[PDB]
Amino acid sequence: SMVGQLSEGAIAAIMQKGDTNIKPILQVINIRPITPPRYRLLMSDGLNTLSSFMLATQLNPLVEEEQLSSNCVCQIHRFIVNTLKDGRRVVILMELEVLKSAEAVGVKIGNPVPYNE
Amino acid sequence: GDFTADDLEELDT
Repeated sequence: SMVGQLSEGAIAAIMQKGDTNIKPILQVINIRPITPPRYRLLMSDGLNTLSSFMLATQLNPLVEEEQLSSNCVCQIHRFIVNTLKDGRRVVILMELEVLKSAEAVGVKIGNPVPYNE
Repeated sequence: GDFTADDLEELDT
C-alpha cells in the first residue's frame, strides 16, 4: 500500500516518547515560508500530520530549488525537538533525503489526522 | 499552524 511506505506512528514517537534516533520516512503535505527565509512544514507519517516542523536554514536550497515540495516523500536523518517560550514544541529538521519527488508520488498518501499539539 | 508573533522572534535563533 502507499501508506506502507511511510513510518506510521513516527510523529507520536517523536512527540510522546521523545524518540530522537529514529530515521522516519514522512510525506510533505505543505510548505509555508515564515517571517532570511525560514520554512514551516506540515508533514505526515500516514497516520498523523504535525504542523510544527521547521527546516534548518542549511536545508533551504531544497525548497528554493523545488526538490522538497508538497507530496514528496523524504527520510529524516537528523532532527532536534525544541520547546518555545509558550510551550509549543517544534521539530527542527537538520538532515533529510528526498526519496521520491512530488511528481513521482502525485497525491497525499492516505488520510492522516492532525496530531494533538 | 502558523506561529504567533512571539514564537517568530524565538525561532530566528
